[PDB]
Amino acid sequence: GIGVMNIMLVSVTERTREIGIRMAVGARASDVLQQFLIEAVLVCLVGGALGITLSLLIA
Amino acid sequence: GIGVMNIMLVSVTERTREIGIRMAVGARASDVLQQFLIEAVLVCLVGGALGITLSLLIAFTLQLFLPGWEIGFSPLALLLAFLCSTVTGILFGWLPARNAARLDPVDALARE
Amino acid sequence: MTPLLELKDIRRSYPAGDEQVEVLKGISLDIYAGEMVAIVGASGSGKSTLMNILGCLDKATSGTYRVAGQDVATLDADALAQLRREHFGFIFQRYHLLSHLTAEQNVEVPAVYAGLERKQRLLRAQELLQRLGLEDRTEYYPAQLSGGQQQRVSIARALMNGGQVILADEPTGALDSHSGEEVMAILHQLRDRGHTVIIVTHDPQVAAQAERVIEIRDGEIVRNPPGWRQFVSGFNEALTMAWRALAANKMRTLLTMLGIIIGIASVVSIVVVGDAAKQ
Repeated sequence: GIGVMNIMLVSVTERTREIGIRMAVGARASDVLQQFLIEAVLVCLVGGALGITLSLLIA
Repeated sequence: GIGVMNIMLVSVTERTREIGIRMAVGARASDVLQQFLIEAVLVCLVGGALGITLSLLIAFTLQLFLPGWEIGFSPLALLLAFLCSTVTGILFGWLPARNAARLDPVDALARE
Repeated sequence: MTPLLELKDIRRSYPAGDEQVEVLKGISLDIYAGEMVAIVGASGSGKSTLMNILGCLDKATSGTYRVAGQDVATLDADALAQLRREHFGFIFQRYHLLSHLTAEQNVEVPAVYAGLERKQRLLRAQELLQRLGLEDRTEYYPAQLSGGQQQRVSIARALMNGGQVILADEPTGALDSHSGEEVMAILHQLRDRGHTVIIVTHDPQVAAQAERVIEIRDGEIVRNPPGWRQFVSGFNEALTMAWRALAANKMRTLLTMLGIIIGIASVVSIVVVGDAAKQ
């Protein structure tokens, strides 16, 4: 799961100008960490749902 | 190791215009698959070298704990691990760079 | 009366050779409502950086730039952003917007930081779009949109804040004088709406449109001739934003999620099976 961090890092790295337009509309510095981390853990949870699903399939 | 394929896919995706300038200098469609897959398996092998290195570090680490438990090198397993890193490397890097080989220089350049 | 802005002797300076350079020097400026001020001057004069003062991007550590009589030096930068929602509605030549969002969303964004019901401000945004004369374009990606319309989206985006103060990077320079000066006429409408607006340009010609050119050089003007609610709304709205960001890379998302899935599925797998044989 660790490389997912690298993935998100890349994604945000792509978002650099998007980061700028978001700060441009007065986003709090916390807010990007908010949305991004929430998206990441979101992926973790949906992958956890499909994951447990497949695990039950194995069951 | 599978996500490394995703990583390389991203990297090549970034290289799109670079892909176009490389096709612009008359590169064979095979050649991109060549260099990219070679770089990927390269990462697999250097990571296999540092990996086996750390594994040996763990080995001496277990020499440090000897309740009669004994270390024993298995070089055939070492080389099998190497070849395994290799085949996983080609396994991951093959398809995306194949899709890269599919690509036209035209779209790889004119696109903005 | 007292001008809503008071830039007196404010100046920035930034390090080079481990010493700050004269990007700016002490300048006296005052601004009323409804102003349509040009920022004529040499490129790289820091008049852009001066606009960054106007954007309150950084404290100048000099002078007292009294926004509505309140100096920038006192307020939090986050409070400055609160001022931005309270006032500022910036617009650029490059019409920067998410490729992700539909234009309605691209206008939707600034008020997201405000605490407000989505549907209401969506209706307001639709009003802003009809103000742009745009309606059919609402669902389109900006890439699907013509650039002048995209700039219109930047305008409505400014408008959702009420557009009380508006900086403007090269409003017409990205495109034709037709739609360009047209949008400039809309700027005249907002001037008629009485909101303060301030274009920036090194070009006198487009500056002719403005009611108040001001030229700066060598760091000084050579002349002046006239809530947890958004956290949960963050949860669901950025849930949608997440779905869109994944839409940007469904395949990468696939490999990623699969990397998760095989992992956890294997977790519960080996745990349960080993536990069972153990039983």
